[PDB]
Amino acid sequence: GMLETPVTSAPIVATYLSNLPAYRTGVAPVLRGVEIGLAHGFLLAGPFIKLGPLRNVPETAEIAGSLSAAGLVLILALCLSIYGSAQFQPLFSADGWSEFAAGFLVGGEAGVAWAYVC
Amino acid sequence: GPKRGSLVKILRPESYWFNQVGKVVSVDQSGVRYPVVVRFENQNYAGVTTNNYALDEVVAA
Amino acid sequence: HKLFPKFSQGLAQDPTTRRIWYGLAMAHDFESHDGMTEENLYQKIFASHFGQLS
Amino acid sequence: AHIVKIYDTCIGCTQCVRACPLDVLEMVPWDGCKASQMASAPRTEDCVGCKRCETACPTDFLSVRVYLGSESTRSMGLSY
Amino acid sequence: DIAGLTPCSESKAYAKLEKKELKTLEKRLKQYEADSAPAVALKATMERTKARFANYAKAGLLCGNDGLPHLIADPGLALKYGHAGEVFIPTFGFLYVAGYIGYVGRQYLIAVKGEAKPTDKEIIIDVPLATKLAWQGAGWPLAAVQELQRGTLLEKEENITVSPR
Amino acid sequence: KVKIAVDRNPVETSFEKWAKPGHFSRTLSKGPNTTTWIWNLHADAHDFDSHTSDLEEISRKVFSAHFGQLGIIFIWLSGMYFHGARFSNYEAWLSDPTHIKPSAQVVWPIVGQEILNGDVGGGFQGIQITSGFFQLWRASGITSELQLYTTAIGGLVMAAAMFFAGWFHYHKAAPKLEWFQNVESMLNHHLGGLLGLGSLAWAGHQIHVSLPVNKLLDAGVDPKEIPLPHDLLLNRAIMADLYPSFAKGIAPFFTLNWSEYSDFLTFKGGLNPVTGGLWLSDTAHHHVAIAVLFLVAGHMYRTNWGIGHSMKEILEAHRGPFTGEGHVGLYEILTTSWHAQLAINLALFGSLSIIVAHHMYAMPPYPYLATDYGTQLSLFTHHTWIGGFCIVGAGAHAAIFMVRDYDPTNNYNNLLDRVIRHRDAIISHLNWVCIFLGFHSFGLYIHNDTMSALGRPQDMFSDTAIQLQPVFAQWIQNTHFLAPQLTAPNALAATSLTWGGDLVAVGGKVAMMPISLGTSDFMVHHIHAFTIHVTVLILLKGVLFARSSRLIPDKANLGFRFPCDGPGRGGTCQVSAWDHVFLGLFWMYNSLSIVIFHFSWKMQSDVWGTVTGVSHITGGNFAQSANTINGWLRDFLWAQSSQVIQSYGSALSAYGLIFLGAHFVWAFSLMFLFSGRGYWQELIESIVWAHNKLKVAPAIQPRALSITQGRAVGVAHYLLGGIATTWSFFLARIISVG
Amino acid sequence: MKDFTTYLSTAPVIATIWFTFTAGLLIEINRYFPDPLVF
Amino acid sequence: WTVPTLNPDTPSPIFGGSTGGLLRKAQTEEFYVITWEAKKEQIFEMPTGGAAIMRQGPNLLKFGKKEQCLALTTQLRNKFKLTPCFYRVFPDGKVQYLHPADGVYPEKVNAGRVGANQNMRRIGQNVNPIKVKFSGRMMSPAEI
Ligand code: CLA
Ligand code: CLA
Ligand code: CLA
Ligand code: CLA
Ligand code: CLA
Ligand code: CLA
Ligand code: CLA
Repeated sequence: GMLETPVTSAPIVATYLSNLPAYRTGVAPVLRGVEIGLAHGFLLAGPFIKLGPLRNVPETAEIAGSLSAAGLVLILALCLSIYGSAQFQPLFSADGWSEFAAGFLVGGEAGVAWAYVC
Repeated sequence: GPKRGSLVKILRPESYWFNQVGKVVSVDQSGVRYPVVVRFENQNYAGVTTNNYALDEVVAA
Repeated sequence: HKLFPKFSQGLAQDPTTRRIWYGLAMAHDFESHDGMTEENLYQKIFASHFGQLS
Repeated sequence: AHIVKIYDTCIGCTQCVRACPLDVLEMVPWDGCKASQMASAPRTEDCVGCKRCETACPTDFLSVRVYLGSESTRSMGLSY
Repeated sequence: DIAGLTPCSESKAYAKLEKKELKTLEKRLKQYEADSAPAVALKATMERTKARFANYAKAGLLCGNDGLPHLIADPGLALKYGHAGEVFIPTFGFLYVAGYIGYVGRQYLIAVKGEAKPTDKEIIIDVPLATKLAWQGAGWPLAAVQELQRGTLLEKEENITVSPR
Repeated sequence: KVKIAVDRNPVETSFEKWAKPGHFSRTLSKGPNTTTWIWNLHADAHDFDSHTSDLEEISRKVFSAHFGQLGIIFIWLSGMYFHGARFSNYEAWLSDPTHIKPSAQVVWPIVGQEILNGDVGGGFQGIQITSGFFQLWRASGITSELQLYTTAIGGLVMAAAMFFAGWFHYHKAAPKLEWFQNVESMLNHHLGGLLGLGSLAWAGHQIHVSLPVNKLLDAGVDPKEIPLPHDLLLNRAIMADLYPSFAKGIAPFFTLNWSEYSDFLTFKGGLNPVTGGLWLSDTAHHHVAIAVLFLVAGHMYRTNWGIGHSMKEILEAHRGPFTGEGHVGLYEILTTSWHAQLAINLALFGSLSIIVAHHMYAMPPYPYLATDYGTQLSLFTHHTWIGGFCIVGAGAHAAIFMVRDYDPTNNYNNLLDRVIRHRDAIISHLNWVCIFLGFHSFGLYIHNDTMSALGRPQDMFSDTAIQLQPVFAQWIQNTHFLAPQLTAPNALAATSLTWGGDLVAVGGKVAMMPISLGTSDFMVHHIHAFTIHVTVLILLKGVLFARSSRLIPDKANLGFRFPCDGPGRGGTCQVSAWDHVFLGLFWMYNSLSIVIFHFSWKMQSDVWGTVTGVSHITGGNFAQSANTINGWLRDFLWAQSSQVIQSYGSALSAYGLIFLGAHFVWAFSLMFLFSGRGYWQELIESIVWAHNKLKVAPAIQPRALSITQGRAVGVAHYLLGGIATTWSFFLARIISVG
Repeated sequence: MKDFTTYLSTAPVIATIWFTFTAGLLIEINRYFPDPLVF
Repeated sequence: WTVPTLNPDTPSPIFGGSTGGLLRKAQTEEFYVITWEAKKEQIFEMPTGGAAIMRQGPNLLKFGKKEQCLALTTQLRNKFKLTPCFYRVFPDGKVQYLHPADGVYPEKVNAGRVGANQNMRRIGQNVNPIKVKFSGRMMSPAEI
């Protein structure tokens, strides 16, 4: 048997996990990728701006932080692509994971560009 | 081969007690391949003091 | 199973991360590869020597 | 799979069999020793190579030998 | 003299080192009473320091550029320049006492192997037999060369050997 | 029914079994055949569980063993008092505490070791001691060497009584098992009689002897001129001259007019300004309160009358919905397993020793202690080490319980069972939090090292660049400092100077000043948290997986201490809980070494020093230097190692010798830790051949040490080397700059 | 008393007594003949 | 003796659920199922950690690796005098009986077992590694 905990077997936890975009089972992998990218690039743009090496120079801290965030999103999309090329030889397929990685690239760059346009 | 209680000398080369002296317990008279039971006053690395040997692995010396 | 390492199917049938390290470590031990003869041994050693010189 | 071999110095004391944590060895009829028993290793695909059998064998030298070979999921003792 | 080394009684850094150690001891001495036990202990220390430097200058030791005694380990050069007391007489004294210890241990081992409990006489020492062999061990070089010349010092090839050989 | 139960004459007193080594073990009583036997004889000598299955006989053995330990400690105390009376400068020190260094060991004048007898003052020559006995003796009111001599004789007599008690309660009248199992009665008697009557009688001695003698010593009168303590008991008029409360006698005690005892039962706080120690009146009130508290606490458990609680009933009453049967079965576990008790008692005893270290540095309880910087460093460091060792021991004996005494058919859906049943979750979360702590704590140091090396100091984690202030600790500090005004109205000052406030100095030296916490203090505290969490990870993993794991499902049958289960399944070296204690020992060394380094550098930088402003021993470099590893390497180790490395030709030369010797022993351990016994056995084979050739092969067969003994020898020489190294460094440093 | 002498004949007690004798002998020699380096 | 069959509808021991149970190996590769019949209700020790109550009658547990079933078999056989048998189950549903594969436990001789992996010589009668160089793989001299 498996151990029972509120954390693994709560109904609010089950509804929250079923509502997060990695679980909906019937939405497109491109759409999952662009939503996950719009979340993660928008959160990742922050600490590069606030703590990076150009953080104390005006008008260029936000540019350098968003540019480094876009570079890290590109590295993450390359990581997703090589993970799919290794793992699969609708989300859990070769074509579906390539769609998901391209969607993550597009959504992450859009999230960084919207975190700048601020 | 040798009788009970007599001293032999071991010539099995991978034995712990090779080139040393033990004491015969018994020799089995069946078609067993290693009938000569020899006891040794010192133990091997496994803590065993007794081993079976063949007729051409013991010399009554 | 997997392709790496090509010189040892005993390592290529390893389902663990031990396969990557032992493929890295047994790569230049040509006397213990699959299907290795003696002429092939000396010839691959000769090519490796040229590689060292380059 | 690990290479497990039984040699004719076996005295059929069954110590290796009752020491293996994997049920790899078993005792077969034989005529070479007074016990009329010999060990045998018919299931070496499940052998992990712990060498409890070798620790349990009384003969000098060993009558059971474990040669560590190519690893599988069963020989690495993985539960995952 | 030997190797460009001056004798210590001729060396100047030796006298400088003696004067420096006396200076440190008297700087420590000058902050006490006269009949007090620290002053008595420091005057005994200064007496031993002067006696030690006088004895090393008397023994004919060779000092270097640092004023420190150097030893000569060559039998012919030592016996030629009067330095056998520093390496040569100590090495024969050591070999006498080290062969003493080894020969008494070997005789105790041979004496206790001839019983029904050699390990028991190895764990619980037979004190009368050990003192008997310890007093009889004074003729160990003569006894050792006699056991050498009889062929009983050495075991034959009934020793334990590996599979290789 | 609680009563005395004893068997008469169980074991005859005879020298027979002294003459039979290994009599206690059926295996080892056969005699020696290989050398392994000897080691086994000493390793299993005190493992009484492996001797007999009878809990009664085991309990008796541990009881008399404890008596033996107490006798040894009494011999030790007797020795310290005797050397303090006969071979010391204690009286001279009493006459001038600020300019005479405490010394109570002298060496004989042979082979030049006489130089170790240095100029400690008082017309004496010896080794300066750092145990703090002189300050303890002055605080107790001792003034002459005669009293110390009488204390030495008393402690020796008590040691003879303890060894007689051991022999008596093992061989003549040995308690029964149901006597040992009266834990309710044992708690009542130990909480009342031991702690309660202990602190009551000590408060008695303080109020009646310590306070007047130390009041006169602080007044300045010559110790020989101070009235002897028995005169203080006899003539209450002198007690009324110093503290007029004593004129009224014990009438305010019984009439409950306790406010009139405010002369000697105070609540001043802080330190005695002319003496640098806590007020003995505060200490007397403290011990009276402690006494009354413990005597109240010792009447809780039911014994031979209806009143009183029941341990099993309190345990079985606390059950909730989340934990199921709750604390059911724990009483049965803690009244039948010595190892479980030893685990609990070791954990709390170690933790208590660490609390002793911190509270004794922060609130110096003895006079002329805070300015004896060597004594302070020594005491803190010592008790911290003792603490850490006892914690590791707690983990060890917890695991030993888990393997030998754990029995789930009396322990079925229980707190212990659920812990065992979600151990994977526990260890995985502890694993993650250890990696998190490691990354961010150590990563700040590596980050700072990189930025400092790259010429970019403005990007570091420091007080002038990116600040990481310990806001919570600063707030607690400020609250503690402001407490006497609002939340503790009867307190004249704060409990410790380190909270904030002024500065107490004695003889030109700083006794204690306010300690400030900044980015460097933040970083070292999170380093401490990291190392402690890792040590807990190793030990707790050891105890939770002692019985089984996915790798070794039947690990319990292999015992507590075993090398492995062979090279199969990938390799199972160090799977035993014993091996987890072995690794926890190394990690404990790591943690406590960084702790004592923190203490040493912080005190020398921000606290200690001379008063002219205060000139600190290392000028206050901590706040800017303790953010990089290079800073610790250069400003702490390298800089402060000068004294130890140039100690030759003086009285501190022994610290240089033990510095080198300790480095050597530490390195010598690496051969055992890094190697394995197969190689050594084969080497011994060749050597055995050489001995056979000359007829000198021993009958007891030379064997390489076991795998586990190699690990044990390794970790023991490792600890001895490292700890002794830091010992020599610390003592030479603080004695030369103190 | 026989068993007490057997216990005194055991190995660590004899090692202790013998090393005490040897160390004391060297100590006595270094006291009465202070600091010897040669001869 | 005939080879028995696995009943998947066998009641399991009373157990609150550990974190040391099955993983994705049970879903992808294989898992093993142990079966015994008890005489009375009695608490045993689970090999994955914890305590469990066996029922009175047929019992059924499932484990990840083989040594877990051997450890529970050794416990139930030396402590409770029971006779368990454990099988091998695949995600296809293929069921492979073993232990005792002959029906008689392997610690005693049974007529009909064929001896496997038996070198009919001593260990000192093996060849040198020069004699087995340049085969199709790494070989030990004891393989021939
Ligand atoms: C003439 C030069 C020469 C040649 C042609 C060979 C050839 C061989 N050696 Mg030999 N040997 C040599 C010199 C040579 N060796 C030297 C100089 C040493 C001492 C170091 C050895 C010690 C040695 C051992 C112990 C063994 C061999 C083995 C072998 C065989 C397999 C090599 C292999 O597969 O490993 C692949 C190589 C690696 C996996 C290298 C790993 C990297 C090493 C550990 C260094 C890592 C440091 C790293 C680079 C530093 C980075 C710093 C960072 C900050 C940048 C092959 C026959 C093996 C063998 O015969 O097996 C039966 C074997 O066990 N050699
Ligand atoms: C451990 C090796 C060793 C070495 C390197 C030396 C070195 C020396 N020996 Mg010494 N010697 C030794 C051991 C050694 N000795 C031993 C064990 C004995 C006792 C048998 C001697 C007995 C001895 C005597 C009597 C003399 C020397 C002398 C010398 C010096 C010059 C001879 C030479 O160069 O021969 C190289 C050394 C060896 C090959 C080792 C064997 C030594 C043989 C046995 C004796 C050699 C003596 C030599 C023939 C005398 C040369 C006279 C010289 C003026 C040319 C030279 C410093 C001579 C000297 O005093 O020079 C100032 C000298 O008169 N040695
Ligand atoms: C002095 C008279 C005396 C005599 C003749 C005996 C005789 C015996 N005792 Mg008893 N007993 C005594 C007093 C005595 N005891 C005392 C004073 C105590 C309290 C400690 C005990 C408590 C006691 C216990 C708990 C047990 C015995 C047992 C025994 C029996 C076997 C023990 C043995 O042979 O080991 C002889 C032991 C030694 C020679 C070692 C002495 C250890 C001391 C404490 C060492 C302290 C040294 C100290 C650490 C310094 C080290 C410094 C450094 C080098 C490390 C034997 C009949 C055992 C028994 O009956 O088992 C069935 C048993 O379990 N005794
Ligand atoms: C109120 C009475 C009383 C006092 C003061 C103590 C004190 C102690 N007991 Mg406890 N004990 C008691 C009642 C008491 N016990 C009762 C009623 C039981 C049965 C339920 C026990 C069962 C018990 C066990 C099983 C053990 C102890 C141990 C201890 C010692 C712990 C070591 C320590 O840190 O002390 C600090 C040290 C001192 C304060 C030294 C002074 C000690 C002297 C002897 C005064 C203690 C009073 C004593 C009980 C009077 C004995 C008189 C005797 C002649 C009849 C400590 C001396 C442990 C021990 O170490 O055994 C040796 C131990 O293993 N006790
Ligand atoms: C806990 C330990 C302790 C002890 C031993 C003492 C002891 C003492 N205090 Mg106290 N004191 C204490 C704690 C203690 N104090 C604390 C905690 C406080 C703070 C509240 C005080 C505050 C205090 C004050 C203010 C005073 C004392 C005083 C005294 C003395 C007389 C008290 C008295 O009349 O007792 C009552 C009498 C007895 C208990 C009699 C003892 C029983 C006898 C000896 C029995 C003999 C029987 C036997 C059969 C006969 C002998 C036969 C033989 C010759 C053959 C006495 C020395 C007084 C004093 O003198 O100050 C200097 C005093 O004024 N104390
Ligand atoms: C420098 C010496 C050293 C270091 C760095 C480590 C490191 C570690 N030990 Mg080890 N340990 C050591 C000595 C050391 N140990 C020794 C001598 C022993 C023998 C007794 C052990 C025995 C031991 C045990 C028993 C355990 C550990 C564990 C750990 C890990 C703790 C988890 C953690 O903090 O992650 C954080 C990582 C670090 C603190 C390492 C530094 C990382 C740097 C600062 C940043 C890395 C980024 C990097 C620069 C990027 C590289 C890019 C490049 C490749 C291109 C950690 C990896 C424990 C474990 O794994 O459980 C969690 C554990 O239980 N060790
Ligand atoms: C290991 C701890 C650690 C930490 C905290 C830092 C921190 C920093 N480094 Mg340093 N560094 C480190 C180790 C560390 N470093 C090591 C070991 C090295 C040597 C390799 C360096 C070498 C180095 C260089 C050369 C530089 C830095 C710089 C910096 C700064 C900028 C970094 C940045 O912009 O990243 C971007 C930020 C992120 C990637 C954030 C990711 C982590 C997020 C915040 C975790 C959040 C988890 C969240 C709480 C979970 C919520 C879950 C929930 C929502 C469900 C920053 C202060 C730069 C600087 O100049 O600083 C002034 C810089 O140039 N570092």
